[PDB]
Amino acid sequence: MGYYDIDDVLADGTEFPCKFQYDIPGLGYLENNPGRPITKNTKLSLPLWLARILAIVGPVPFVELLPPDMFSTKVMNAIKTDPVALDLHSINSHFFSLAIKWIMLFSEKELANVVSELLLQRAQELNHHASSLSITNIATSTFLLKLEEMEKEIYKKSHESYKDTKRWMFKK
Amino acid sequence: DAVFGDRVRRFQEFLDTFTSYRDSVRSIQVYNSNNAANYNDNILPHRIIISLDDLREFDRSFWSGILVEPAYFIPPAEKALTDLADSMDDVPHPNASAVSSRHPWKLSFKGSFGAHALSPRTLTAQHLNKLVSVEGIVTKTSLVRPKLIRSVHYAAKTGRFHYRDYTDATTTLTTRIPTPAIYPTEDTEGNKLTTEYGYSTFIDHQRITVQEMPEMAPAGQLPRSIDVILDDDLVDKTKPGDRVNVVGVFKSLGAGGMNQSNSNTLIGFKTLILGNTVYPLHAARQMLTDFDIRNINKLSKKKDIFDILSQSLAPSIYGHDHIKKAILLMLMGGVEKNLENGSHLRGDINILMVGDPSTAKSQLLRFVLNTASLAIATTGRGSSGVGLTAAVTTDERRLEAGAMVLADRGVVCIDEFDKMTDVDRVAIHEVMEQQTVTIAKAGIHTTLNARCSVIAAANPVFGQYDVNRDPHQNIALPDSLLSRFDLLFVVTDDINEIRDRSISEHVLRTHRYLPPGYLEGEPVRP
Amino acid sequence: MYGDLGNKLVLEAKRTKQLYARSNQDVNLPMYHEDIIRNILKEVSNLRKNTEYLKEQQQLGMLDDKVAKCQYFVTLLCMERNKRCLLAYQRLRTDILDSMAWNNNGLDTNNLSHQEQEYLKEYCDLITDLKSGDLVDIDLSGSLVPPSDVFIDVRVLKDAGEIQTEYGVFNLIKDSQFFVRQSDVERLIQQGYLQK
Amino acid sequence: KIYPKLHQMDMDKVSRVYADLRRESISTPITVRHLESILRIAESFAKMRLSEFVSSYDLDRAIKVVVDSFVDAQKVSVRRQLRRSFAIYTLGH
Amino acid sequence: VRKDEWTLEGGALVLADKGVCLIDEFDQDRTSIHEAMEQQSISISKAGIVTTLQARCSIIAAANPNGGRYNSTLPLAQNVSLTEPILSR
Amino acid sequence: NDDDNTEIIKSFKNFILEFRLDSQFIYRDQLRNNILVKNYSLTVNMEHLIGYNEDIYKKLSDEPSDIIPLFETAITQVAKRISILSRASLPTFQLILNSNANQIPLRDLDSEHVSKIVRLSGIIISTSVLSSRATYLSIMCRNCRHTTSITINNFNVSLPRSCLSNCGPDPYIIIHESSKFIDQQFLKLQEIPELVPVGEMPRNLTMTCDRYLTNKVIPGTRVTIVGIYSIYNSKNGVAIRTPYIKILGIQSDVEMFTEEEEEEFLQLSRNPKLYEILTNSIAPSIFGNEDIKKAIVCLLMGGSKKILPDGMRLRGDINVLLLGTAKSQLLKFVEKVSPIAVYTSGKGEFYLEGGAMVLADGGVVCIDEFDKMRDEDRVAIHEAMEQQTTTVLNSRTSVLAAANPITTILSRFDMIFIVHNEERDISIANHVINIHTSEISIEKMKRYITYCRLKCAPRLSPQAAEKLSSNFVTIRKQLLINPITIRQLEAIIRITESLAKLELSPIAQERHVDEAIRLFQASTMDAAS
Amino acid sequence: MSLPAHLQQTFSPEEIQFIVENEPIKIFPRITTRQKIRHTRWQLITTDDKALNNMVAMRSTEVVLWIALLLKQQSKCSIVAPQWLTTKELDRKIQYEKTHPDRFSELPWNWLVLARILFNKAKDDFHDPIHELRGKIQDLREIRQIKVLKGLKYLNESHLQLDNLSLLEINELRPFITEIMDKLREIHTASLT
DNA sequence: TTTTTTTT
Ligand SMILES: Nc1ncnc2c1ncn2[C@@H]1O[C@H](COP(=O)(O)OP(=O)(O)O)[C@@H](O)[C@H]1O
Ligand SMILES: [Mg+2]
Ligand SMILES: [Zn+2]
Repeated sequence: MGYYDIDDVLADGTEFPCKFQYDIPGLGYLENNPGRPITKNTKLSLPLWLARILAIVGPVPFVELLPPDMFSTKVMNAIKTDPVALDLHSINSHFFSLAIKWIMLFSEKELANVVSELLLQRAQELNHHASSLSITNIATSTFLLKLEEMEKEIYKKSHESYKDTKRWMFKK
Repeated sequence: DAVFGDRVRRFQEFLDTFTSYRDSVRSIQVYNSNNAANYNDNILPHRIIISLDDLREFDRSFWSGILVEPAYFIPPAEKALTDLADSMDDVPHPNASAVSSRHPWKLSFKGSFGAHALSPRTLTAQHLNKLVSVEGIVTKTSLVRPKLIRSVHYAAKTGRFHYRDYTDATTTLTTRIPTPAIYPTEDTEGNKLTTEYGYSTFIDHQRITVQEMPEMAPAGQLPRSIDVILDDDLVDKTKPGDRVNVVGVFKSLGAGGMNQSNSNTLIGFKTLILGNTVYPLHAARQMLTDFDIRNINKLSKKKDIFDILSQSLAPSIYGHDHIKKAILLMLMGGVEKNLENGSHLRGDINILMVGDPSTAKSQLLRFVLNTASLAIATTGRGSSGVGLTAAVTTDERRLEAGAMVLADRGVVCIDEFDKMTDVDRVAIHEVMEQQTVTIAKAGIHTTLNARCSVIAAANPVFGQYDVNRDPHQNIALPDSLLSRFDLLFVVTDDINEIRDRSISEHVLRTHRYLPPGYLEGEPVRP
Repeated sequence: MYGDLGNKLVLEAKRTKQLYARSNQDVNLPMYHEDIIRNILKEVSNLRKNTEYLKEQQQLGMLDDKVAKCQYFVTLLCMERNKRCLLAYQRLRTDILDSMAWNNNGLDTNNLSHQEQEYLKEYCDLITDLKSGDLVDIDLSGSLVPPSDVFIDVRVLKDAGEIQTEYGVFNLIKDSQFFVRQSDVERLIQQGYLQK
Repeated sequence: KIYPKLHQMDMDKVSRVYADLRRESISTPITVRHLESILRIAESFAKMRLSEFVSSYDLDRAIKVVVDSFVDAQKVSVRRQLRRSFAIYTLGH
Repeated sequence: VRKDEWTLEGGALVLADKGVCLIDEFDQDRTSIHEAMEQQSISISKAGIVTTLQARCSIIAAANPNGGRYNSTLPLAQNVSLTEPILSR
Repeated sequence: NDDDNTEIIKSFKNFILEFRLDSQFIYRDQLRNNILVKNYSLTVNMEHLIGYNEDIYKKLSDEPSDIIPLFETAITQVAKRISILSRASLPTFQLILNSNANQIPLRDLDSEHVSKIVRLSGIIISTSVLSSRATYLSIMCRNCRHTTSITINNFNVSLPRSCLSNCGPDPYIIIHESSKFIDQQFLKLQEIPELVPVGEMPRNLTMTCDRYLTNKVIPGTRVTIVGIYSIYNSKNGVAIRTPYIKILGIQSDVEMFTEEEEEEFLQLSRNPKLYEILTNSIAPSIFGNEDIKKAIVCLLMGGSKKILPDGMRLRGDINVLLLGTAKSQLLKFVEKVSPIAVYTSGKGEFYLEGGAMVLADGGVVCIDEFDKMRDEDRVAIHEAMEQQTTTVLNSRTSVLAAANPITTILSRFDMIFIVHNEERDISIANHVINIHTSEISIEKMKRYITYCRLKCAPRLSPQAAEKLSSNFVTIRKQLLINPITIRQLEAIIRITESLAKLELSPIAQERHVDEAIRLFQASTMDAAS
Repeated sequence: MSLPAHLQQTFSPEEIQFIVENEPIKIFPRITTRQKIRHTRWQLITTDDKALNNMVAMRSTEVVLWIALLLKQQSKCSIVAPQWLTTKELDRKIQYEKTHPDRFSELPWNWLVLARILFNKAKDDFHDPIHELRGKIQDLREIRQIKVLKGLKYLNESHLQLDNLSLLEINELRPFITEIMDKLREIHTASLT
């Protein structure tokens, strides 16, 4: 990821459920109440960019990352059952990149395997759609709608490549 | 055949993989056995909900076969389940009927259907012969009804029993030669038979119409609906107007015009969903966990917890703390005694406030409605005396159930009750007082439970309650009805600059509320 | 939270990036969100004041080892997050400005911040410095499309009068067509006078 | 066969006449529907004499007829005042 | 709408196609005229089939003022019961 | 015979695999793409087929019922050849046609057109629900148990009566499980209103579509259709057979914001007098009525609806009351420009629902005269608007009240309003003359308003909060020394939200409060009348 | 920025064209530049000049493709069809493809682009019926695309082996394949501690 | 449609 990567910044903006392991004062503003002091075991969802570092530092870290819904057992079950049908966009805009960030934060091999599967399976149909140039179908429309931001970007790129190929090839 | 037995043993292996299924089966078997033991005077049905994901993981091939070709996988699966149960089951001293019962074990699935998940409108012929699930609201629930499946017959003069089973499209996923549906009258040898009812086995057949969700219903389109053949335990698991998701095998039937007798042959085959399991969708009944019960117990330890709970109610609304407490008690209701002689002792509370326009009394009733477990919302003009209590309907002529009949053990609320027609008010009198409704119109004498709690709202006779004038002057309702009714809360507006500013700030902060996820300019969706 | 304003700013940056990319033709960049930047800067200044007061309290030693540790670290992290957001937005605008410079300037000032306008002017100066001197023989600002066609027929889209050429003169007369080598009139085509 | 053609030059006088009628309605209620009725009945006048071009006389008869149909309103209230106001618009020529 | 089978039939107002619709004795008829006068067409959703029938026909009306001898006092509209929209159209 | 059918199939295969224009096998590519999206169906232009060879087109016209299935089989074979590697299944493909030739009016259709590929158009009046059609069947013989199957087409068969390896009169039976079926709809079409002869009932006719042609349109939609004039022996006259049409193809006569739209809306916001431009833009023909224009803007913009954690919701739909045809034109314009609206001045297969007002949701609901409107009594509107509400009205729409002729419903409605320039009257007369013989487009306001209400959600600023509190308490105290209650305060707050939403400010401003109270007073002064 | 985004990580079809024209090709000159032992000269730089100044009418020779096209735009040159561009050759390649579904045929790395160019500006030279050649090329394209999809089915982090895939197809599929490989590698690496 | 208690 690039320090000036828009998508990276936006993904880092996304917050995750977390819980404190210390009762720090003068931090209630995190709870939108600067007057109040943070308490130990305080279940708070925090920005990824922040939550990450807070998890790193602390030994007992100052905060714990709770298992987010996007990586809930239900989510993996749905992924394994049917990757394509899954509306990754609904569960999150930047699900993939954030999953990679999670795996980097915690080396969760099974999660990586599931993500790799999902990626390949959905990429197959993404390529099918992008190649099916119209000489906006509803099927590819819904596939796009379920498409994630990164998936959307790659689809746009591939579709443009195919469009240029056709344009230069069929036409002078 | 060979594939069928192979699938049977494969599902046996699957069951072995997750003892939880076998553990639940044993719990069912032991539970029913102990129920039968010492019956001073319900039995768990032989059915299991196997997690679909478990199958997908243990053997993706079998899982896919089930989802796509249920007619060829579910049968052997349930066969294996029944065999495992029986072998594992003790089945001690089974009754003669139990011997002939052959009561098998059914299967069911939970969640993770993916594409197979659908909706009545989104259903498609392609899905035919594939296990699928859909969601909708139940309508036109057909009545329960028995259905012959076996015709146990005793061969008199020979001392023997010759049973015959019966086939139907609904009964069996796979297509089979239809049974003649004729009771064996005489033995194939020639000895006359006798229909040994009871020993012969029957099943409960039900038909229901689940329609697409009106919320999902596209504009200018009548919501499509599909029928589900509920059977056995599945029968009577719902009723009309029940938003529910069901799982079944979407199946085709009939000749669809293909029959020679058909002349036009411009018709299509009939289709149905042999529901295997039904999942009711309240979105009701609240749920509790031991941790929550302990929290409640500790909370009761708090002294003024009554006050805390009352304040928790209508937090948006301000100033009616006493009315909030009254609503709290009402929701708690009280004890309704009923003497052995038969006398009925109302234990329910009724709450009503005469208030100025925009007093939020209507808003307060709205809050009580939504928070209530089971409530009935209506209004003076919008309500009808028969519509509120009951209306004799031509249907044999039946009796339509009014609001009071609905939510009989729940609560009810009325807006602008003062505006209610006095005839319907005297209609209410009996409902509320006797806690029951009786109708003898159209030559139909009837009596109905009517113990639902009632919380009306009204504006004074003069719009603004004149404290100078008598409450009787300010109240159009007869004192009998008032005395009939429980708790009169006269709420009056006042220009108390301090109080006016208090509520102004309250409402301003209310409008300033922020969804934690959302921000400024982001439209939604002590 | 402090990061909310940066999130809004980066959302605007993403929107403008998609604006430029989706539109095949070059699009003038949107207005600089001076208000949002000023608000974020005010937040940063407030965080600076908070850090200074936190150091003061550390000299007071009010549970500094843990409380001041955490508070200082979180303040620094929020400030860094805001820094990154502002940097990303500004860099995206800078890159689009560079694209504009290369595309046309080598060949909407109000929307640009005065710093942005100065930077764009400097970038144009730099480009003209590059194409001037060594490597001048090739026109870096020239089209990146390969010159497949030696000769192209062209119809003057907009009349502009006669124009000069190394060895000729072209009379730009509305609805008049010319058959001339592509290279000679490529600049005019880029200027929109010439069609096809 | 007959499809009257409205006389724009005359329709200017029609405009100012309708404005006068509006003023008097404010004095004591005309509508654009009245203008359209005047136009339609002028066309009908043209048709009765097989005129595919509406003439000023068609418009004069239309004005008189529509003004009368307005007069039928409010007899004892204003009939006399309306009569005095429109004696030239409806009967004057 | 009646079985032919299942079929609809038009109405007298519809039957009037550029033809004067003589009528008098001025309910449902009133709203039918309303829709007719506003636009010379007849909308209908009978049997859940929304559609319109362009009458495009002239109309002629007659009646007794307020069901009695005309009254010079009170305006013509007051001398009748027709809604002002009806009168204007 | 079968050889000739194979020859026709080969000819169509050659047409598909060879028909090329310029340098593109348009049909080959189209088939490949349609397969790529799993849309197993091809569309063919008749002109193209004629160009390839007139003979095939003519043969098709002669016997469409049989030729078409052969063409679909050819399509299937070509699809298999191009999408699945040979020596290394697909369903029958739907064939779609487009003649684009001279039409035939619905009424004109008669015996002459029987079995002929017809080309026509109309407006679809109704749409049935899809039904099963057995493309393929699995068939068991009842006694000897001989397996077999049938492949049926949706053109021009019945279960065989003979054993085919006495066994019985019809020993065969259907195995629904192995059998395969498709979807089939039924649509009814009426002649174009124009096409209707003088003072004649509009003729009507019924069709059937299947495969991908299913669910392609909705009732009340003008469309042009191509199909074979067909007749079926309805079970419902001697030698009289019911005529229908098999839909070969459909074309729609009538047939979200991009970067440009959002940019335009942003620039509109950049404008300082944008609100003033709007007010100038609503019903320009209705000169004056400035407060009316302002209230129209507010109502069109709605308000920041909020749901409290306790659950109780804050309404966002403002409701305005107005008090001849001037207001009628105003409401007509409002509904025209409104993204969604319901205009009605009070005049207003076994299924029943709520009244017309119930069906209205979102958008707006306008009524020219409440003083005239009394259907279902006021109380229905009282509930439907105050509460936004088996018999529950789950609708949420702003109500634009208006009544030229002269309480509780006034307490319900948020704003209240009423309503000589002779020169504008002259101008209007001249406009009528011409037709008989800032500025912003209605569509532009529609898009802008919907975009804003979709994206914005203003919030009262704290300073605005104190201003509102002080203003309300001061008004009430002034009333005391001389009624404004929480209803009016909520109305003012929602007006302020509407103003901020116009400015797209995520937060409000005391400017919005000032303007909102100014407007609300206008309702107050009218309320005085 | 000095390079448009669409050019950032690939070549547009036009660049593919250009690189193709950089190649030589058989041609039959209709002019005789070769001056007899008994004058304007080319004198090129990026390519040979010896041949150009020795053109002899109806004498086969090689020239860089773009020069050949320049002359062909005039009547003064004729472009000799490459041998692989022959009905026999195309049929043989098709049969090989059907014989070896796993593997691609050994077509010239620039077969698609070269064929398109010749078809557009060399229809006359082609001895075989041009329509048949276009059709066979299209069929080869279809088969190769199908095999491309089959190979995509096995996309993996480790590596890929396109083998005989043509340059045009490679440029067509560059972005998708590269991006997918990048994401997969990112995921797997993140899994690594 | 017409006649018809009965309820709404
Ligand atoms: N004391 C109060 N606290 C909070 N809100 C109030 C209060 N009094 C009035 N309101 C507001 O006034 C609005 C209108 O009240 P409403 O339910 O119409 O009163 P009523 O039923 O007396 O007409 C409600 O939305 C409510 O929020
Ligand atoms: Mg109320
Ligand atoms: Zn047989």
